[PDB]
Amino acid sequence: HPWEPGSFRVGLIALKLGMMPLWTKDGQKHVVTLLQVQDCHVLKYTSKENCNGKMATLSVGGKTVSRFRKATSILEFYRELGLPPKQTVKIFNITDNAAIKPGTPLYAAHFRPGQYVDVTAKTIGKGFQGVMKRWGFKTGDIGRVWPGTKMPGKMGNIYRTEYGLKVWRINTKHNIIYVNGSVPGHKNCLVKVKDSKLPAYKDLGKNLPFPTYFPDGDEEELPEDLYDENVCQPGAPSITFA
Amino acid sequence: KFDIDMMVSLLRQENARDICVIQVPPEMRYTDYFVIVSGTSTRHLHAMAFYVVKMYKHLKCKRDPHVKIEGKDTDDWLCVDFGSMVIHLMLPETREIYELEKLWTLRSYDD
Amino acid sequence: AIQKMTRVRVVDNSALGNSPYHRAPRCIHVYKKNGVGKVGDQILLAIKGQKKKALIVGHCMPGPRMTPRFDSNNVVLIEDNGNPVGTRIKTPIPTSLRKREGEYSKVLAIAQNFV
Amino acid sequence: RFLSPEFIPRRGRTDPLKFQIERKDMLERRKVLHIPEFYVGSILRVTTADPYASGKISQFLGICIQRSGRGLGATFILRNVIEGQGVEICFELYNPRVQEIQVVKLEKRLDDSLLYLRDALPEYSTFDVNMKPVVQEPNQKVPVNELKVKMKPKPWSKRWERPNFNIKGIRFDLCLTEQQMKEAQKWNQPWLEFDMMREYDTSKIEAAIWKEIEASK
Amino acid sequence: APWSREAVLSLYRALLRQGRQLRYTDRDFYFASIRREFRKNQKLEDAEARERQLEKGLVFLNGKLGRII
RNA sequence: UAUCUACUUUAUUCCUCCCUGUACGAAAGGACAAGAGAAAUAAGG
Ligand SMILES: [Mg+2]
Ligand SMILES: [Mg+2]
Repeated sequence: HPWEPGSFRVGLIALKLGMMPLWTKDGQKHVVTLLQVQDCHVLKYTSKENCNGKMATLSVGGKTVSRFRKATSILEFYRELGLPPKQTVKIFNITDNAAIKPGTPLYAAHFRPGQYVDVTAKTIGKGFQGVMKRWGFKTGDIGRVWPGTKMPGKMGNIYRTEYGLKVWRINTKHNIIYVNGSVPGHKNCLVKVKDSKLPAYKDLGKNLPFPTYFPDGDEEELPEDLYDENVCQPGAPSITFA
Repeated sequence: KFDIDMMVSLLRQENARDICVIQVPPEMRYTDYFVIVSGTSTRHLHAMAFYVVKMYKHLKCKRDPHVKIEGKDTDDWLCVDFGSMVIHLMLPETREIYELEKLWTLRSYDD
Repeated sequence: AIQKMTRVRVVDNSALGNSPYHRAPRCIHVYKKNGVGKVGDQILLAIKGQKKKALIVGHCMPGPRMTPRFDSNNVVLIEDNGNPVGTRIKTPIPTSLRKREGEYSKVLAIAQNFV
Repeated sequence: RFLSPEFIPRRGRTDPLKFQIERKDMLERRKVLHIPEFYVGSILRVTTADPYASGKISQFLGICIQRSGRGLGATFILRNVIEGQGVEICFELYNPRVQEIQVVKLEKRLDDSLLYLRDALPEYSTFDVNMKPVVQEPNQKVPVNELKVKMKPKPWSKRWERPNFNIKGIRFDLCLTEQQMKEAQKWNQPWLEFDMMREYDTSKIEAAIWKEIEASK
Repeated sequence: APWSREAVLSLYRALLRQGRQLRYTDRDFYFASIRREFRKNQKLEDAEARERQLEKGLVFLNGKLGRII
């Protein structure tokens, strides 16, 4: 289907490769995480009626992992589906208009430069930490400690989402996404990359390929690497502010 | 456009009391044109400041940044910087004590 | 970072700076919410029993990359109305004064050099 | 062969593909701009566009006193004193507002990092701004300039006397007592030179990187 | 006591010949500023300072540190 | 030297600028809102 105003599409699951700088045409650094898409695929579509949620859902998984190390219900699942098993399966809330058949590859060019994006991953676990590192500090008549009191305990190793991150550059060959700033998680961690929910960015799905990007469509194929307009590409002449 | 010719138009059209500009060479990477202009009083310098930012703002150059008048509260000095040029509205006594016309011609050859 | 109590190397042709004195000029207040001043902030300054506003021109802790880093806390005096006390500034001044919001155009007419 | 330090990764459990990508961009910049061989003693002059002037450029000259940073974001900080004032700038080698990096005087000092020049005499840190690039011959090793500098009095930036720094370009004999020397030999760590699990061998790394260099040609 | 005799008045008249080639500014305040650079300075000075001020007169003539327009 | 109870991952603000030196006033005066900025704090990385 074509894009309708108010529809949601699929996200991705990507490795966090690491960071590198990226200079814009105004001569400002932007630290950029690389996110490689490794063997991302759609695993199961559940409509809203069977979900009993508000919206339909796509289950999508990334990074092929050994068949010798999974529960047999999972191996039956992937056997019937016809795929090697992915490490993580994340679930996307999605409208009926975007529903790719289960078993289809998702690529890096599902996103395009200029698009803003939200990324969720487990934060780097710091193990048991005390109050000064965890919360950053250090009644009588109340004879008890309130719930949600800030005390020592296990820091990190929790899901956190960085909201509204600009996509600067995508590399179609190696399937890298180059996203602004910092993403939760260590290197080589799997992140869930969806389009941003921020209400300043809720209508710019006009130019994005709506079900997903299909190289199989063979229509006006993409270069090595899409750049955002403001990115100083490597190989461009050295920029002058005249 | 808003060139130094247009600045001469704005200041002689205002009848600025005293004019002296220096073409700053491109190495000394501050500006190109360094305008030194005096007036009658604080009302005069103030009003001709709001006049020249009025004419630059109203004139052209939307993509170019809006320009803030510096030193609105001080009496003797006033200064406004553009892309190519920077104007200094001051008093000729203030000019006598800060001797800017010597400096931007004698970069290491003065006191 | 030029906080309270920091010794300050005044770079001016001013009477207050180049006058000899038994106390080094040191900061008293920094005009930000946190008390940490960077290149292009105003501070109060104690020179010869006289508090005086001042403008930070380069410090010793590193900033962003392509900007310079000095081996002293160079500071230019200024008056309350905003025009500087000085007449010449000998030590080089970073061009990073140009972008910041505040009184900088007055000082950049005075510099011998620019770094 | 000279392979510039920014291509050699620090060891770590990151993925080699990320350095494949970085090296690809680094060589694509090295097409446009010529990045020369230079060490941590050499005198450089760098022309940069200014974000504050309208397309005017500038030149800074000094000593490269550190070559820190790996990958595309790698820097070098050069020092000079002018107007009786010490200045240093961290230059990013691949920031596209640099136009040329000319090597005035290619020379290697005794150390790998000359940060002690902040505490030397200012004559060891001053240079001519308009100094002429000295001509080197094409087929020769580099002149290793040794110059044990003279130090200003004791409250230094860091305790350069300590043997964790391994500073060679000091005339310590002029500016330190024998008692404080023997005190500084307390923090020796003599074993540290002899363990074989701390030694990061960049040899096969160099091989794959030189095939990255040749394959980009 | 200056660098020579003829050089001082030569640079003087040369600055005036640029003084008529001046284009944008108030040329009489310019000429009066040439006076105040030359009248109150070049009267009763030591023979060393004569050299330095005629050298800043040289540089002010050449205008490689900027030129008055 | 912790036995018991309780508990141990529930975005604001300042300044600048613009709109605008318009609205409103009749002169003095002089907006909002929304926008761009730069800061700072807190929260999360
Ligand atoms: Mg109770
Ligand atoms: Mg220290």
